Amino acid sequence: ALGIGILTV
Amino acid sequence: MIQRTPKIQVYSRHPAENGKSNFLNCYVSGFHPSDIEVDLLKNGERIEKVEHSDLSFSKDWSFYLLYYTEFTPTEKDEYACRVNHVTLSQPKIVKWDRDM
Amino acid sequence: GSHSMRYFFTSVSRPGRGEPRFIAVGYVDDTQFVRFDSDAASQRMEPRAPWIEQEGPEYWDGETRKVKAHSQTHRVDLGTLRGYYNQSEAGSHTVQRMYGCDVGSDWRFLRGYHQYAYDGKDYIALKEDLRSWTAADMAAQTTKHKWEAAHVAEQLRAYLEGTCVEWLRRYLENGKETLQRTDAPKTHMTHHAVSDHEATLRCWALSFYPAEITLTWQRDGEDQTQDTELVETRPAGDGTFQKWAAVVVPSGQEQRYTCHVQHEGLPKPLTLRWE
Ligand code: NA
Repeated sequence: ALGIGILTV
Repeated sequence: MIQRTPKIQVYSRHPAENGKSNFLNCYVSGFHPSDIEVDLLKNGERIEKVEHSDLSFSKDWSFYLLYYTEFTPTEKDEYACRVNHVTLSQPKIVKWDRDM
Repeated sequence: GSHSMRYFFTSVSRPGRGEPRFIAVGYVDDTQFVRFDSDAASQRMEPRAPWIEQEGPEYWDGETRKVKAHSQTHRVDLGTLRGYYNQSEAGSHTVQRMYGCDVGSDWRFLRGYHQYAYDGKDYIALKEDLRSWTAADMAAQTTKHKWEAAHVAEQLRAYLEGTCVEWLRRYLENGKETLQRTDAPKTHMTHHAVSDHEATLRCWALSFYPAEITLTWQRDGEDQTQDTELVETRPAGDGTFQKWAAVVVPSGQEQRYTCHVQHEGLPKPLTLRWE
């Protein structure tokens, strides 16, 4: 399953 | 900007035997950017019944895709894959050679 | 015996032709199991392996929600990166992200990774300690500062060392037939004259899984690296892989040449000979 915590650069 | 040329391979899923159903694959790998045109040809004409894999990439960021169709090889029918990409000055045609 | 889960994301801008294209795929080892395409009709994360189909509605809803969030972040990224690099809108640009976890034979965590590229080049990546960043140029240093102030690495590490490994184990168990198999290569060599004085020798490996394999040619035991044409390992389309390596040799010398095949499915590495 996918992660969360993926922020914009 | 980085550009990398597709490496094109045309081949059958199983060893080819005339009159026996099989799959014809055109695998393109190692390319960048991802915009690419790929067609499978039968006797020089574009095959309409063609599927492809979902766009993915390797550890060095270069992309790969598999294009494929069910087919039944014969003696006379000639197959090929035609590919265009920004790194190619004209479309490139790679013929299927069953005797490799 | 060793295994990985990896997610691959690609976003491409298209100047004056609408929203960027966004494609996400997930793999266990060399077997794809999910996809999302922003251009497709469904707007859903979709199954691409039989053994993921049994996951219930909460899984598909949550995975769709998360993948759309990833899509939106990469959309914003393409604008931010154009500002960082002082680029115009005359051209298309590409962001890629890949992340995931490796486990060994015993399914215990080995290592994690989380990497980002812009226009085909490294941009920023988590280091092996999962506590710090490697930024490839000055624009990526700006991202590094922002991601340090926002404590991004701690969130990623918790996932990569924990959650990622737990789902990988689940998938390995549910897809055991497909995922915990090893298909040893069926091997042979072919010989074809290219003239009256040279022949192409091609060493084949077919019907193998996983994809990792080594094929090499020797002449009197000496490696022939610079003279070998080695093609990229390619999918058969049935869940197995193929690969070949060739050399062009003087006719009469075939018996000096041997092909060597290494694969985890082979109980011993194979040497194929012309005698
Ligand atoms: Na072109």
